[PDB]
Amino acid sequence: MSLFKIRMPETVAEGTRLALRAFSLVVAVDERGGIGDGRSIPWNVPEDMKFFRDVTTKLRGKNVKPSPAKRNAVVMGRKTWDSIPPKFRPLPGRLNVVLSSTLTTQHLLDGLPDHADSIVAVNGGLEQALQLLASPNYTPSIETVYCIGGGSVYAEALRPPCVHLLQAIYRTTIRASESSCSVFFRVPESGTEAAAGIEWQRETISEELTSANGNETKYYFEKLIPRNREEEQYLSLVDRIIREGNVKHDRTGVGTLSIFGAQMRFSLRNNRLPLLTTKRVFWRGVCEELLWFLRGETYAKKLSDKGVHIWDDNGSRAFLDSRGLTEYEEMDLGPVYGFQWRHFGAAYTHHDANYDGQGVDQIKAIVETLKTNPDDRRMLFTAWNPSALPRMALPPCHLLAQFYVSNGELSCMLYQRSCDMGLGVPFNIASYALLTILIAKATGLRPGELVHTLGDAHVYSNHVEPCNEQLKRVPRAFPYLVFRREREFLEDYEEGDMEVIDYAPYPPI
Amino acid sequence: SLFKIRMPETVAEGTRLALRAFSLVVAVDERGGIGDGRSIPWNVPEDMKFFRDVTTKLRGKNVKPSPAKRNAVVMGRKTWDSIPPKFRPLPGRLNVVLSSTLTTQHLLDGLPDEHADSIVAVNGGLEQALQLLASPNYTPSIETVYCIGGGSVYAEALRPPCVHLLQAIYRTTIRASESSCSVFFRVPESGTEAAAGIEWQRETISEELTSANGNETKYYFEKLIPRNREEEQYLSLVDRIIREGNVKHDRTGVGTLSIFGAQMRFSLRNNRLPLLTTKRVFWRGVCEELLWFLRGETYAKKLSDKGVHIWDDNGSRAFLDSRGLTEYEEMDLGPVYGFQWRHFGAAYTHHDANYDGQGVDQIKAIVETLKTNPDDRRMLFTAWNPSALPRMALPPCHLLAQFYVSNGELSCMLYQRSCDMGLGVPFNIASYALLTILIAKATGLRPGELVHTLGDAHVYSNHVEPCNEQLKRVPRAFPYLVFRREREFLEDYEEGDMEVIDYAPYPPIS
Ligand SMILES: NC(=O)c1ccc[n+]([C@@H]2O[C@H](COP(=O)([O-])OP(=O)(O)OC[C@H]3O[C@@H](n4cnc5c(N)ncnc54)[C@H](OP(=O)(O)O)[C@@H]3O)[C@@H](O)[C@H]2O)c1
Ligand SMILES: NC(=O)c1ccc[n+]([C@@H]2O[C@H](COP(=O)([O-])OP(=O)(O)OC[C@H]3O[C@@H](n4cnc5c(N)ncnc54)[C@H](OP(=O)(O)O)[C@@H]3O)[C@@H](O)[C@H]2O)c1
Ligand SMILES: COc1cc(NCc2ccc3[nH+]c(N)nc(N)c3c2C)cc(OC)c1OC
Ligand SMILES: COc1cc(NCc2ccc3[nH+]c(N)nc(N)c3c2C)cc(OC)c1OC
Repeated sequence: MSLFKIRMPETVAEGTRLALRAFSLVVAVDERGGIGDGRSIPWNVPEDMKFFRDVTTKLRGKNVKPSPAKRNAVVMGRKTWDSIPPKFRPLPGRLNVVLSSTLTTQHLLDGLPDHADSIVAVNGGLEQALQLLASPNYTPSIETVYCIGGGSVYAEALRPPCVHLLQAIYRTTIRASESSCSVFFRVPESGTEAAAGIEWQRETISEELTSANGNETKYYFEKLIPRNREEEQYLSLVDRIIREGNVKHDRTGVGTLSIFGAQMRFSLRNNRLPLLTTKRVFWRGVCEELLWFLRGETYAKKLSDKGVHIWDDNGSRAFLDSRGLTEYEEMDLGPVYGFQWRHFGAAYTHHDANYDGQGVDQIKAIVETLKTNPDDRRMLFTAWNPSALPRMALPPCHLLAQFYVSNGELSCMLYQRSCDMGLGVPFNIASYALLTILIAKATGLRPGELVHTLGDAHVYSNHVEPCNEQLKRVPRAFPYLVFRREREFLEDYEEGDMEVIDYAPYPPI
Repeated sequence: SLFKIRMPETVAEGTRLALRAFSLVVAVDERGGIGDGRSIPWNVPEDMKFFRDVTTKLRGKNVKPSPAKRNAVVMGRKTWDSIPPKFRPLPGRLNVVLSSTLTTQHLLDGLPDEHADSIVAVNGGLEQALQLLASPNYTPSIETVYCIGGGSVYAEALRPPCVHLLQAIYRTTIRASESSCSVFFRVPESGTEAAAGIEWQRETISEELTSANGNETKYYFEKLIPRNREEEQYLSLVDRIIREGNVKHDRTGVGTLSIFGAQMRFSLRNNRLPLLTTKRVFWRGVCEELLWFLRGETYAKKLSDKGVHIWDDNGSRAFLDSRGLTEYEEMDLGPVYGFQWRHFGAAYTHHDANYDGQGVDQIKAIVETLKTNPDDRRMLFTAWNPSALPRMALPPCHLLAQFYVSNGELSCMLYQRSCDMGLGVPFNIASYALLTILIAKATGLRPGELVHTLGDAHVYSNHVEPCNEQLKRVPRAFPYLVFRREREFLEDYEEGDMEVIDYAPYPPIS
């Protein structure tokens, strides 16, 4: 069963090679927005120093010791490096990236010593640095990148192409003011040319604190984030369902609030992955299940074994019996999803039987069509097989997708009949994002947009309370998907082959 | 007979007698006053002329008004009384008078001595008059209906249920201020409460004119229409495609501007039929094809013999041969659309073969579920069959529909993979409007909403210039579907059974 597989083309890698790495930015400014005199930092505020060290050293997981394996990186201009006393450099617990056209890596090591490799020089600007940090050697070993700046470096961060990779701004405002500030830092206001389409929202602001520096200086911290309209689509819909939805009751008898017919878009460009930030999504499961679908797999134990239990309840003897499927071996789910994708209309017996070259192979057909006739409007697959329906543990929710090509980009539309806004929808968004990414790789195209179409969009009545809390969260920027390695056939791709980078969801509640 | 779907015994709880679409004609002062209770306070002959002309004239070239094809004017009794006996009835128009006292045989009399049968008394308000003018008796003869008023009639015209049938308002403003006016008329402004969710817009306004009554009385005309948000929604999509769409090319190699993924909604409530007004839709064709779909038919000759030729190219000996279908006889389209709806997955041989009981009857199941468990989330039928595809003349374009129930109303969603905005789309909107209306009747629910999902929504390159001219047009209101008779079985509906009322679309784009 090898000639029934999808062969990936020679241009599989350049499809999804990460051009630039996503970064955050950390800065201190006065009320006039000035950042320094061009070689030194004017003010002395120890509480800003503590914040700076903390935001740039600490890692996502709790109590995780920074190490070559997993650490943060700080990127700085040469003059900023010079402003730090040689005794305190390199900054401990972080990878020091220094921008200079006159100083090499080894050259920086001269200066003060006297460890491992905590210093790298880059001949170029911030783009070149983010480019280097995009390579396997730094992705995903380096968890978060911070631009600790220098005027010209901040200047480069705040304009294309870099500004579109800027995920957060951690700004300290010092309430002093003087002539001595020559270099400046200003965040572009919403809807201006300098903003290049981005709309900076305020995530948090601290109360005004006083600095114990002898000068009684006031200061405060702000975290700014780039407005995530895509996730707001989703949040809006949830809010509309609670406010205006109809009370319905699904098969069990559980209450639900329901709206009918809706549509959402998500950009897949430049490695961008629409994993929701207001509530963490179980990505590993998303990844494992799609690959399981793609393979035409119908044995749930293959997911259960890899620690993915989303199909556990639907695969039990108890449930299968209650669907009259009394002859299915436990975890055998019948001709569901993947089977219809790769073997449409094929007669089903048991999971472990051979189904090679049986039924219609819709995925393969689409892959072949995209490569030859990209303008084709029949490029779509479905899992809604009325004949097979009774033989399935469960009817498909996401039952149809159509692909579309424009300017060498692959868009895909998914139609979902029943969409649980709490769990299904976030999961399925990621799922079809991955599919579209993979299919694009398989056809030598770039990812485009994912369009989601919803039928009965519902929120569960007891979920209303949790959901209302989540509505008061401002969506954060989406993470990115990169591939550790490629594989010769499509069906050979494993979860470990790909990595989700810069995923910073909110905590549970 | 046997494998067909039996219609319910009754009309769905809440359904309504068909109401006619009307325009309102009025003369007001700047304070909004229309009269003193029993007469008009001012003398402005130029308004009399405008009133005669707007209510008398028909749509054609020089079509003399006759009992065969004419307009109607609905008025209150007091208004009738105010018109001096020697001018009743108003020539070239059906005169509909509202009165609980006076009958047809009462008003006539009334007049000098010698007689017109262009009069009918109605014992009820404007609603009853609009009901009456929707009768099989009146819908041939009566082309446009005018509300020429009386304060009480205008009031009724401006509130639900009547206000929703108001296609236009022809207001004459007389620039006198008169204290004695005790009866008033205000057109409610967009966004306000009295507007009741209607957005009134000025279509035209005359320059200020002076009357020749020898008082230099200033006056002006304006036409006010309700905004058709839903056709605006379609047009904006068309306009967005032209402005932002990508250049693409169909199978033949013809140019298109296209966009991917869009969604439109249309209301079907009380059998409102979203037939687009800015370019005439071929309704008869839409109707015949749908009933053809519902019956599970696959023989296009059944369609082309009813003078409906949409499937002609796709049915020819030459075309079937090119799709590899050397076995099908001319016009045998294979297991397409209707076949999949009523026999999903059945082996196909020929159009004339018996298919009873074979495959899956998706419609019959959907109908059944709606009747018993309407919160169900599996009430959808697909024509997209990957097994059957290569045996079809054409793969389905509109390929999936989901049903939904809420507040005793049946809504429906349509997925369409390829969307031509000029011809295919407005046609399909009407197809699924009708379907949802029929399925509602079949399951005893009243019609709800049609949601339309578009895949590859496109406009043809050559069709760009004509579209831009259409885009400049202001949308008129949507017509209504009236079933003039009923059937025992859903499959038994002929096109003749249903009448579309008040569909007045624009002439062909020049
Ligand atoms: N307020 C704050 O928290 C904050 C933070 C950081 C820094 N600062 C202040 O900002 C001031 C320094 O600002 P600045 O803009 O003058 O200096 P800078 O950004 O720190 O350094 C600029 C240097 O970086 C290198 N560089 C920049 N772009 C390059 C490119 N495209 N290709 C190759 N090399 C490139 C060049 O070094 P080579 O000449 O060696 O090639 C250039 O001279 C200092 O006063 C510092 O204290 C303030
Ligand atoms: N400026 C203009 O464009 C314009 C146009 C027309 C009229 N007007 C003026 O408006 C004034 C009259 O206004 P109005 O409201 O008092 O009179 P109206 O609307 O013309 O007539 C009211 C009468 O119509 C009948 N009617 C109305 N609703 C009915 C219902 N629901 N069921 C049964 N019968 C119904 C009743 O007659 P019965 O008592 O017999 O039952 C009622 O008394 C006059 O001054 C007239 O000149 C102005
Ligand atoms: C704490 O260690 C030190 C760090 C620095 N770096 C400059 C400096 C200071 C505050 C800062 N604060 C923020 N928010 N962001 C920065 N990018 C930042 C930088 C870049 C300079 C020092 O010498 C004055 C020093 O030793 C005290
Ligand atoms: C049609 O001829 C006549 C009509 C009327 N009816 C009142 C009247 C007057 C102006 C009007 N003007 C407009 N814009 N619309 C009307 N609805 C209207 C009506 C309803 C009264 C008449 O006697 C003075 C008369 O004979 C000249």
